[PDB]
Amino acid sequence: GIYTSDRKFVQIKEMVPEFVVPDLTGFKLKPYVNYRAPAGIDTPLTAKALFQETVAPAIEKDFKEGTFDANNLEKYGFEPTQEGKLFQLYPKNFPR
Amino acid sequence: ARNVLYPLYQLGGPQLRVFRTNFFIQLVRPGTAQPEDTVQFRIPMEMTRVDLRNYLEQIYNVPVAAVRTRVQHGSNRRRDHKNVRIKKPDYKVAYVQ
Amino acid sequence: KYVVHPQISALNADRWYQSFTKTVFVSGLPPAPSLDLAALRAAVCDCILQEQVYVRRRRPRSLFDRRQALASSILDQVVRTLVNLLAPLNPVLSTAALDCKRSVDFYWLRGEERIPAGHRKGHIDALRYQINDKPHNQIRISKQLPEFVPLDYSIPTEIPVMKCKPDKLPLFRRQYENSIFTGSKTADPCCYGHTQFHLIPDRLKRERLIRQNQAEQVEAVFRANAIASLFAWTGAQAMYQGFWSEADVTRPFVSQAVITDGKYFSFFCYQLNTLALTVQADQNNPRKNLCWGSQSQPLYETVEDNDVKGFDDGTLLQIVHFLLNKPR
Amino acid sequence: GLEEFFDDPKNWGEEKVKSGASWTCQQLRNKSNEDLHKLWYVLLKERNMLLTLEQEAKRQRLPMPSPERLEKVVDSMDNVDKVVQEREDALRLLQTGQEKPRPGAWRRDIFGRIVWHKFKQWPIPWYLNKRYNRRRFFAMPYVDRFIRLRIEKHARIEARKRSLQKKKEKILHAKF
Amino acid sequence: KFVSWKSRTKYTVKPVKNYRMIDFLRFRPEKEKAPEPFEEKVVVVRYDPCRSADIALVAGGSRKRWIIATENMKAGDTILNSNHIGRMAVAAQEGDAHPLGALPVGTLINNVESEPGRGAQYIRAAGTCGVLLRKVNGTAIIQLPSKRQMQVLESCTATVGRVSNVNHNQRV
Amino acid sequence: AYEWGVRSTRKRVYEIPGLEPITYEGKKHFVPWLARPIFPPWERGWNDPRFHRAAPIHEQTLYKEEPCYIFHQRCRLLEGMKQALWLTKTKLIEGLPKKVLSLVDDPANHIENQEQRVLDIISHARLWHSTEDIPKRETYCPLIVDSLIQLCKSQILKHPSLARRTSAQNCTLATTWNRESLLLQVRGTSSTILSAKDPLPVIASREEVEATRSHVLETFYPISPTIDLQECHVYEVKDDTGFQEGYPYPHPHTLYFLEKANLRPQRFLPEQLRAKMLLFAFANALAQARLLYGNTAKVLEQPIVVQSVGTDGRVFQFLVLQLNTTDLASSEGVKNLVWTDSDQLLYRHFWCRPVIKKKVVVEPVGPVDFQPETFRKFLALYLHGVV
RNA sequence: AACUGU
RNA sequence: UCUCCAGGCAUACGCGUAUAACAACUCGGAUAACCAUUGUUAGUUAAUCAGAAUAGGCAAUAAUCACACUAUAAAUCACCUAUAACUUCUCUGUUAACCCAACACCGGAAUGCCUAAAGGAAAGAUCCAAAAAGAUAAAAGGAAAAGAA
RNA sequence: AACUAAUCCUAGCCCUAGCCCUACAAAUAUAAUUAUACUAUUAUAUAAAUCAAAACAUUUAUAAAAGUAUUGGAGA
Repeated sequence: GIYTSDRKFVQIKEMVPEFVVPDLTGFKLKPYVNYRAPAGIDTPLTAKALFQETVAPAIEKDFKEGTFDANNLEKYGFEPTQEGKLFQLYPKNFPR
Repeated sequence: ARNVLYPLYQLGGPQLRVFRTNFFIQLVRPGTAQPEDTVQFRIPMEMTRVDLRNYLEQIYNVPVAAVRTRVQHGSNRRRDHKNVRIKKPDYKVAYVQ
Repeated sequence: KYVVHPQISALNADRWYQSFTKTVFVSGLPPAPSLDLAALRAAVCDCILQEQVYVRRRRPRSLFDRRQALASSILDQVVRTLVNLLAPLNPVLSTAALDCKRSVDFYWLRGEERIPAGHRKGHIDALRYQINDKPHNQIRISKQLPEFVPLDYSIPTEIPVMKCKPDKLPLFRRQYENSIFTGSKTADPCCYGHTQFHLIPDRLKRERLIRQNQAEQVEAVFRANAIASLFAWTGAQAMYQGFWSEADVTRPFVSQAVITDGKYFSFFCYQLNTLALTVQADQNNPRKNLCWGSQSQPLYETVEDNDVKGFDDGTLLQIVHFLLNKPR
Repeated sequence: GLEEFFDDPKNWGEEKVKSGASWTCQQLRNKSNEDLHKLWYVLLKERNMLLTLEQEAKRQRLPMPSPERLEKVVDSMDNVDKVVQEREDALRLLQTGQEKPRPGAWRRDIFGRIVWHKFKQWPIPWYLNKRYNRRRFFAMPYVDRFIRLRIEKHARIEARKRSLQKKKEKILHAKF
Repeated sequence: KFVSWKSRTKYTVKPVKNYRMIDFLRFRPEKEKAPEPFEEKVVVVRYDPCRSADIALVAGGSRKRWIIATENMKAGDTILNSNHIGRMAVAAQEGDAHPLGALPVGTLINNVESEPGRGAQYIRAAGTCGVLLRKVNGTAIIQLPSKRQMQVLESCTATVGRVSNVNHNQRV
Repeated sequence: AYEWGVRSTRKRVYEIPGLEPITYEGKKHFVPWLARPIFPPWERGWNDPRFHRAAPIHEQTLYKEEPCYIFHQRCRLLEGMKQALWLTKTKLIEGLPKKVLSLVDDPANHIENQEQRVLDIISHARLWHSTEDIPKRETYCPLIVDSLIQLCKSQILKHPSLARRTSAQNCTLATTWNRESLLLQVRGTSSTILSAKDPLPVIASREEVEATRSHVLETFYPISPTIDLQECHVYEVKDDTGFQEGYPYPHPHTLYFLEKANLRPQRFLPEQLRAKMLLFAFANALAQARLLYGNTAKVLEQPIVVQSVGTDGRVFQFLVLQLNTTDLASSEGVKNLVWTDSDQLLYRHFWCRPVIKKKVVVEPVGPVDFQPETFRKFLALYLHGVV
């Protein structure tokens, strides 16, 4: 909320966090995992991997077809600005 | 969410939503004698009583009637071998009816 | 001493107040001249229209008190006109004194507590309570109202008993002057009372309470204010007669009060039987205080154009019945 | 629900509660974004219940059954956060190229040191914010003496560690 | 922690936390008037804590302003303030503000200004009176309380009469 | 003139052509070694009241070249009564109307134990009402008037016709009229206005109204009639009677005014209070005429009678005003008739606590020099128009 | 002068 | 329960867990009992108690039961005219036998209410030394009462 | 054969050599470390003296030629 003149508190609904609680019904993941289940080797995701998995297939198909141009970088997923998205990657505009 | 920056809100901004909550709370046996509906909780210092009501009502679907909260000062009398005062972490006790 | 608020949002405050006051609250009304009932409806209907649609006044700057301010204006206008119309039928109204937003104070002792710590640890001290109330309107008369039931009347119901301390329920103690006041000084000839009018704040109104999920507390708010206000007002009247803890009242003291949320109206009747609430003075006391209350009822539905719709005569009849009552 | 804050009534009084291994980072990466969000709450709910039980155990002065459960949950929650952060980090670089989520730059403090300054959100620009301009991002002339001391102190640090190493070497010679 | 206390934006006759704002430029055209001779009424002769002489409240039209009181100033008296330079001798009522050209030689004056528009700065003490030693065309000679004779333009404003407490200069 | 205010507190690279000097704008903070940038206007994207500044008066659409002079409660006329008469184009008759005096002469009008009840009311209004030993005028002055009204309010038993009138709170009265080409506005609010379903009886006959043409408004040259008024250039032409049109009681019976300021310097003088009553009472009367007869300028065939009572809780002022003409543009012609009763003292002094000197009660706890006649005049006005 | 363990 | 004493209670300021329960008997209290000590656990709950928009227009007349009545040390924003905003209850303080004086120092320590209903204990035991100090008492006398200058 | 005590070897350092250097979150100069507006934002003149001249005054250091020519209350 905001404390205005005259020492009066006025709560602001937007500034009050709202807890978005997901539905756990039908979700098969629990706090612990089987010792029977083999552990997976850690492979941290990187921009190279993310681009290859998502963006590369479209360009590869388009490049062979020849329907590729510099103007249409946004077509393959580039965002000219982060404005308009509720969650902006930079500057960060959302809490954890 | 604690120990994080919340997005600054200006007129026309979205409602603040915390999709993942860092607030951790623990139910404690009341030291004093309280009404049975009243429940004591230890919560992070940055959480508001409204957040607890939303937290319980949303995450745990617990209906809340009234809330009273207090901040307990941690004792700093204790000192270590080096004569440096040791401070007990301050905690907030919430009485939830 | 504990500071008591006649209008409070505490859960189940009605039961706690009864324990502090030794009052039994029986549901309903206490056991028991034509005036053109239609004419009163038109007169009251006009009064509501006057303030809401006809009077011209500077708009409040806050913009939040507008709803509260309107309710006060209509209630004051209705009360003043009703007294004149009902005065010929009941001469008491002619000699009665009407008080507007004046303070009623009462100080009483019930129970005791043991100091848990400090230089006075272990010493026994009485539990102190103070009620300060400012009824929207109240009528004071120079003659006691007729009793609704003989003194020493006994019922199987028992006053609530509170297991926990008063502090556990939100309540704070402060040290200041103790005051017992009837709404006017002892010099005032009108040392008795006819009726009280109470207006609930917006925070405790039905709309906000339902939003707050405390829908059931609407009746509790009515009960707590009625019991606290009437007991303090009645207790102060008895003290004006010289009756105190060691000299209990010889005659029952009775009074009535109406509590309204701005649309709904409730009627409460209180009879004061005991002034001995201290452990020593209440050590051997079989008498108890009895309160009778009624559920809140709408007086009218809506204001359209220059004609009010949905006015309920039944609530007005109770006011007419209450106003026509006089001592025998 | 209130029951979720407490362990299974059957498990109450047991020496331990059987639990498996914590979620590994690789497994969480395989899980979807929606799945990751749900799992965070599931781990959080278990963590809160264990915390509630542990606090009661401390009050009762009694041992906590299977304390490793809390450690496993915390590790899983930490693994979840980084996996989600990795996806957020990768996308941020792709669309913007900024290596940090929060705007920042390298600035010189009044002590002459070069430190990364994290930018703050303001409703007015810096030039219209006198208080922000009041904040000092420049080094005073007297810091020149401090800068020389820092270079000398760094040289002194190398000497001290070598002296410290020499004393440790005495142990090797003395013992053998 | 020192802030100047002489920071009152609006001239007022009410004592100021008290200090009463005095006006030493006698002929200041008040509201709803042209720069022509105007008259004022002495409402009350009050006491000024910050000055030896007593201040008399002079009010005319829609403006009320404190001024220094002359020897014979009393409550209810009428005080004239004229900018016109009289061709002949102008009727002189003690306390009135007139150009040195209007007054005749020998008339006691006070609250004189060395330069036109400067404002009264001398003969402001109790019992101080300036004598008009000589008068020629647009120049006049006024003897200040220091006994220094100064020549000033007739445009300068001079108030007739001596200052209150006529025997202040004779104090022993 | 002495100068007030300590003197201590009294107040290249760019020129090179074809290039722009470097500035610390990129740094986002001031540094002495870089040039000061010139900043273009900043856009917040939303309106902040805390930093918003009101637009100038002249730019307002309602701005009008002609000056509108507005009279309000705080306004204090320099000339007092004389200015008010000139502005309201009214003729003054000393004493209250003969009819009003006769109202209380009726034995039925007189209250039983009126003096005793008034004395008790004065004691109650001053001492018994509140728990404070010595209540202030800010508290008892509103109460005493209400208590006296309450005593009169009980008379509805004797006169059922009194049920045809009711009193409203915080009503606002306003009118605009021109006098000798001068635009005049009166704004009044607060207090209580008593309204009846029927107009108050006219006090002066048509022949007397015509005779007012001989009367000439007194002038106070060179002081302008607009002195002490608030000159307004942004204003709206409005007429207000204190109620919305269609009010069941369109006729105002009495207009009250309360001066409850505890301190005498904070209390307007009796002359100024009556002057405020005249303009405020005149505006309400003018509003009724304009609504009934429109905005046309003419002598009113049926005069409108309005009454006003002003008291500070100790001094009571009674005013009765009759509006005879709406052609106020000219200063000569038919004039309104006003009856004024001033300096009616209910009591010279009141002691809220006993004055004891040498164990002797010099002054009792009661009104000093109580005058019941003041209430009778107050009672006469209230009963006027019914009995 | 009285007064008194001065 | 008895004997006796008679500044107590709130807030400010300061202090910062000395608070409370349990367990210990080493250290701390200038001895014990008991804790103020040692260890562990608990604690102080507030929509009411407390802390944390702009531009114009315009002001003569103290208080003292404020009336009379005087006086001198000279003693109080409002309200009008426009502009701007448009549905609010979170945060923080809350314990104590406590502070400033190196100390559990016969010292210092603001305000409000009240004067015992609140708040307390001069006696570690025994002996009755001398000498010394304090208090009470004086046969006869009165410098070996409170009166005068 | 006694109590109090005593016994120990590295904790580390010192001098040269070598070497320039370029080693979480959250909050912060506002009242530093107070998540957003207030309030604009800023060091430093010969170094002197002490000291030596037994005080004190000009004055008083901070590869060989050579402590030579010179300078100096021709004195330290």
